[PDB]
This record gives sequence, C-alpha cells and structure tokens, in this order.
Amino acid sequence: SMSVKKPKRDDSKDLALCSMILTEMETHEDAWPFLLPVNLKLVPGYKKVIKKPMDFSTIREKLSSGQYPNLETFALDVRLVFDNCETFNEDDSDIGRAGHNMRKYFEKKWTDTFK
Repeated sequence: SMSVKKPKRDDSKDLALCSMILTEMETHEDAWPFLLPVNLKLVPGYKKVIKKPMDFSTIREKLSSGQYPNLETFALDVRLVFDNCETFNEDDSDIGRAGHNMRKYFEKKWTDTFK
C-alpha cells in the first residue's frame, strides 16, 4: 500500500529474455501457422469469430516498440495465439496439434526462465 512495498524483483532483463523466448518460438518447426497474421480476406469465419487475432510477427513488433508494459502482458498475447488456434481448429488437425505443441513449448520456457 502507500509507502509499503514488497522487495523490488529485478525486471531489467525481462525484455531481452522475452525476445529470446520469442526467437525460440519463431524458429520451432511447428511455428508456421502462427508466424503471420491470419489473412482475414482469405479465411472464412476468422474475422467474425476471433475477436482478438494475434500472431508471432505482431507480438515481435509490439515487443520491439515498447508496447508490452510488463512480462505478463507479453505472456497474455502469446497465450492468445494458442487460445485462438484452439477456438478455430480441431485438436486432430495439423494446425490444432501445432498449437498444443507450441503452447507446451512456450509454457516450459516461461517457467524455466522466470519461475
């Protein structure tokens, strides 16, 4: 509360570490469904159904331009990418499996880097 603070967690490397994680996600072989924004002209249903589209390139640009105030807002957008994928794709599809795999990959890197 006012003039009562928990000890200051060092957050000075967060930006670099989120960039590193994002690089590892970008270079995973199953990243291909997530690298670029879904083409809203070419994919029926996407625009109406997925209220907040997110992809790795968009996260990368937000990251690079100081649009994440903290590491939780970064994780929210990453998870949004996988939540959107599960919303739109069957579990038993290449893309559906890609999303589960990438989410797993991300969550491990996240825990190992920060928790």
